[PDB]
Amino acid sequence: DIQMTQSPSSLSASLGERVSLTCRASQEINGYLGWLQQKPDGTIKRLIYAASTLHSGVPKRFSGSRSGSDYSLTISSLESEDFADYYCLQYASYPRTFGGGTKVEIKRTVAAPSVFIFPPSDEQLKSGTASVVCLLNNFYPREAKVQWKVDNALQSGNSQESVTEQDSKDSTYSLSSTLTLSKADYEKHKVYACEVTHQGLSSPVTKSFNRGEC
Amino acid sequence: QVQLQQSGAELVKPGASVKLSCTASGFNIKDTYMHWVKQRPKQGLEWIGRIDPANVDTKYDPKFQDKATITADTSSKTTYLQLSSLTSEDTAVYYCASYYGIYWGQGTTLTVSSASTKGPSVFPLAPSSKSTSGGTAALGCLVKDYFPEPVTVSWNSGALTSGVHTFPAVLQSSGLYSLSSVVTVPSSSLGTQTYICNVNHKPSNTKVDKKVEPKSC
Repeated sequence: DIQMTQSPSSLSASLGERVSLTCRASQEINGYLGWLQQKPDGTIKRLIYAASTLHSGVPKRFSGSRSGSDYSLTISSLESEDFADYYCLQYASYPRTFGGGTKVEIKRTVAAPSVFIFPPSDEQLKSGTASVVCLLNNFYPREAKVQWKVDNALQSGNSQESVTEQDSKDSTYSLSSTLTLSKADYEKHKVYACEVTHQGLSSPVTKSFNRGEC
Repeated sequence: QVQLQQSGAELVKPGASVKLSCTASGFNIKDTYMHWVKQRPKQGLEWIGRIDPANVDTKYDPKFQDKATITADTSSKTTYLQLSSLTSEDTAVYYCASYYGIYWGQGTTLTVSSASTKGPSVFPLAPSSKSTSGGTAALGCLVKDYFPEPVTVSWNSGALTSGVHTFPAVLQSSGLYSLSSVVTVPSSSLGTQTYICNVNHKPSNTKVDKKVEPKSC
């Protein structure tokens, strides 16, 4: 079974940038490779077939190349609607194999995150569960770091981060980190802090509150 | 135009089997034969197998043999992806593609879980923490312990769109889902504007509205 090694995995480019994606074959698939694209939310579209043959209607800013085992997809002018996922599909032999895929995101200047922290509601505590959330709004690049600390005690394996998709308008990101304790544990701790680390911040900022049920 | 119709979202229990369909409009399976691909949540595309009804041929990647079964009804221009002995590992999205992958269908979501349809529990992510108006504030709604997906979160019945962030759902250890819809609002409005989150969850037929107000927390 021929294996397609796609690279890179992630790529951040600016509008009008010339980008190139590569996919190397283990075995000689000689010409039998296609390029696909999956727009956010699901839609998949066949861009190129036969390594360099563009599907009718596919913009001329897309082209396919081959250098030995390496097959490349190249986009001349990176237009906004090119923010999607690309995969190389081998079809020389069965089974058909894909490439890991490349996620091309929009590049922009470093945006320091806006941080907020929310204590659990009284009504929730009544049901035992105590959820705590830390919101990091509109930041970039996506690489963040939320260290939950209760009474300075670093927390682990008790929080779930969730990242919003890059905003169309300003290309920023948003992250929600939810900490989950039990009304028992929760009520036995006072200070609940959230420490965020981002390259857009000189020092790791922290937001906290004291357990004072209101 | 000519496209690929795919079956609806499926929610099955671990152990059973499923049968997904894909119908072609215009072009038939004889000429444009089908491919079935899988894609686990936030992962890559995995080729499962394919069928060439004309030659009564069927291919499968070694990892799907026996576990997946593709059959095509010539008259209906419909192939069928059959998946047996389902486990959590099967929860994913499956797409059908025709000959040469010219056309791809919208994909059907399969969810394998032991859990059941449960309405969400909406809680307020109250503002005014270490503050009292002034500058920019943030509030939202915590939509937790619901199944299956998804939930639709509107703000003020669709009136407030700017600054709203409805994060992707997070699967919890209990097998239930949870998410948050935070909203960035001016701090000055915190007592002169009512913010309501309209959470809807069709599967349970739940429709709730949670009012988030400032608290000196």
